[PDB]
Amino acid sequence: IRKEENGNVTIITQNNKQIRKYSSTDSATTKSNSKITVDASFVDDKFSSEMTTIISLKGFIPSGRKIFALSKYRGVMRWPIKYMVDLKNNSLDSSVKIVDSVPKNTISTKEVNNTISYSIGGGIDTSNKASLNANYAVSKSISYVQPDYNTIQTNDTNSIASWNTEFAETRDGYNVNSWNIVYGNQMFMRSRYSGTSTTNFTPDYQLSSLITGGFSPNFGVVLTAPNGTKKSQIEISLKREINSYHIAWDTEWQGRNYPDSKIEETVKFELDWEKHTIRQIS
Ligand SMILES: [Zn+2]
Ligand SMILES: [Zn+2]
Ligand SMILES: [Zn+2]
Repeated sequence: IRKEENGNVTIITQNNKQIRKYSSTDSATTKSNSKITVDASFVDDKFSSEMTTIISLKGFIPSGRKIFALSKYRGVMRWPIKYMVDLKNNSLDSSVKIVDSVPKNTISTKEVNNTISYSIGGGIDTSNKASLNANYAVSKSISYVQPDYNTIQTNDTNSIASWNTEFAETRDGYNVNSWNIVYGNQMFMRSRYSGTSTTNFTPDYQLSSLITGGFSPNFGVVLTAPNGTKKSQIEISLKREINSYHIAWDTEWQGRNYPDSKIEETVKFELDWEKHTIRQIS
């Protein structure tokens, strides 16, 4: 397959048949300083019965971690047990559809690599693997990291694709279910007999970057639309759940994780299928 560049246009030729790809990028910042970036690739394929747009979602959700002493004998580490991302298609009434998305099902690897491949005619192939060793007319790579976390697709329909990236288990084998009758839950406990109430949490170099910094998701969807479609809408929601991991000293440190708070923010984007643009609206 031959491809050639012309700014935001890629002319793709495969066996006498030619298609075009138009790129559009928009960025938005939320009230709580979460970041969302959408890369839309509008495909123009006269040999396909409909219009196809591939959307790459890249974001940053701050961990919101805080460490403070309740007293000399009780310390608290607030941390993001769960990150949630929704891409909602608001135009199913106009028969605009999400026809595929990645990641699929559940992914547990520290590094996530997905691939969205388009074939002339409309065909779509989605892989939870990396590529790009195949001769697809258009392939889009998706990649992010999630040390100590897992990602599950909780919704996968024409109307919505949803992902939960939730804490799984520490390297030492502790999770939110761990309970030792003496030391309680020790998932983020640096030691059982040392440190102060704000000094005895797992050092930063031994915590997931999702806890020390934040989550940098990269997810993907594919939308289709009837040939004449001018505009459609999507909504992207970023959600973070914070928990409070308490350590309390009796004659040793005892650990316990409590629920705390949830923050959800939503950004709206309009797709102009004629001008090949994606713009935040509202
Ligand atoms: Zn077009
Ligand atoms: Zn699927
Ligand atoms: Zn605008």
